[PDB]
Formats: sequence, C-alpha cells, structure tokens
Amino acid sequence: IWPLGKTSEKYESAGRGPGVISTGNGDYGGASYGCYQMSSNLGVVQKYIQSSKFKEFFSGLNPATKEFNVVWQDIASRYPQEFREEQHQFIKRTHYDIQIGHLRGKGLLFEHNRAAVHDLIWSTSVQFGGRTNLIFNALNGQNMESMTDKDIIILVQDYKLVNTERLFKSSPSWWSDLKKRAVSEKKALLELEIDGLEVD
Amino acid sequence: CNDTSGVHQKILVCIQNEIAKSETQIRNNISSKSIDYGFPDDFYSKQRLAIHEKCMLYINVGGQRGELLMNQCELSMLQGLDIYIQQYIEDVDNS
Repeated sequence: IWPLGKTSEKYESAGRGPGVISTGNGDYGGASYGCYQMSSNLGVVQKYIQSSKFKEFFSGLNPATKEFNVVWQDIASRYPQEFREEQHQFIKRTHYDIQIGHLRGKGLLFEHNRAAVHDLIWSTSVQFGGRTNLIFNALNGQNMESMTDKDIIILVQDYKLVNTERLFKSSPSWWSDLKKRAVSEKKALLELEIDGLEVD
Repeated sequence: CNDTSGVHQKILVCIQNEIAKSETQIRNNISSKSIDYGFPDDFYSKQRLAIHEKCMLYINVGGQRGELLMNQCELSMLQGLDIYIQQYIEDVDNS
C-alpha cells in the first residue's frame, strides 16, 4: 500500500514530472533532469542514461546541451509513465537498495516491510549517500534485539539534528533549513509508524 | 531563498545563483582594468577551472550532502577570489 520514499518526497522530487529540466546558472552550472533533478555536474544523469532503456536515443549527445534536452523531453512526452518509473527505480537502486545492503554489512537487518523505517532508510540514503554510515553511527551500541521501530526513528533523526553543524560545517547558512527538515521528518515518520503501514 | 523549506534543488539554485553573480563580479572587474594592471586574458578562466577541480573532490561525498557541499565550496572559493582580486587592484593603486 504505502509508496517507498513518500515521506521525503517533497525534498527530492517535489511533484516534478519526468520531463523537467533546469539549466544551472553559472559557468559550471550544468543541467538537472527529471523528477529527481539528476545533475550532469556530478555524473548522475550520465549514469542514468547508461542504465536506461533509452540509452541509445542519447547516442552522441552530451548532457546540458539543447540536443540532449530535446531528446529528454521527447521521451517524457512519448513515454511519460515508463520514464517516470525508470527514474524512480534508478534512485531506488542507487541509494535505498545500496543502503539496505551497507547496513546488512554492519549487522543491521530490516527483513520486513513496515513503511516508516523503510522511508527513514530511503530518505537517509538519498540525503547522505547509499553507503552512508549515519544510521549505523546513530544506532551504535544499542540493543537491536529489544529496540522498537519508534526508537530507531528517534535515534536516527536526533543524530541528524544534533550532528548537522559537524556534517555541514562548510555550509552554515543552511543549518536552519537542515535542522528543521530533520525535526519535520521525525514527526512525519512517527505518524507513519503509528498508522503501521506496509511497503514494496 | 527564504522558502527553500529544505527542498534540495531549491537550495542548489540559491547557491548557483550566488556563484554566477560572483563569477560575473570577478569577470567584470578584471575586464574593467587597463592593460596596465597585468591580468592575463585567461586569468579568470584558469582560476575558475582550478576552483572547480578543487570543489569537485566532493563528488567523493555521498548524496545530497556531497552535492550541497560541492556547490557551497564553489561559492566560498569564488568569494575568496573576488576579495583577493580587489585587494590586488588596491595594492597596485596604493603604489
């Protein structure tokens, strides 16, 4: 029933359709593509294209050029539903699926389908990377045998809040935004955990 | 930039608009100086490239966080460079 990643949806995709393009301002602004606004700056959209069914449509075409954008918007016109889903699957495969694995490698398992804790994992993997140690670090030295989904959600979101200044030392004008988000997701994940829903 | 509400792409746009502004401040200040002050033609573009390569190290930091820090680095470095070019121009004037 519950769609995986919905809790952090507004920070990541924000209601965007599969054909949205923004051209970054600046000499090296590049461009960002699709529902999740995958940038050309850090090679993300290029990886997506390599993995896509539409890979060959883009043969010879470089991201952040009009030609590439023409073809991107053509595909989103003519295959809206498939493109959107292929984009979403790519974010899932490159963040959430990777974090599930990374956590397994630290001895943390989540072999169930309860929505709240899986939204937490998705969110965190997107914000801090598929290989982030944030969850592991926040759960460090707790008893997993006797820990509830609610406790997990509390520990992780408080860790985020309280380490914001350290993890984002270089960007202090965003601390207020980032701290609020950690507080707000905590509320929303706690509500979601009570409704006791299912994902995947 | 008061209504980002933690939306990642909106934060990037804010940072990117500041970067572009600073690039334009720097580039126009160099442009406005007489053949006198000694700025090589390719001074801006070489320093800008070196800044980019410096900040592109953040490609090795995962997720939204790495991207935010990459862009924030670009901005702070350009701001540093703008102040430096001003100060140099002053040191030439003060001579």
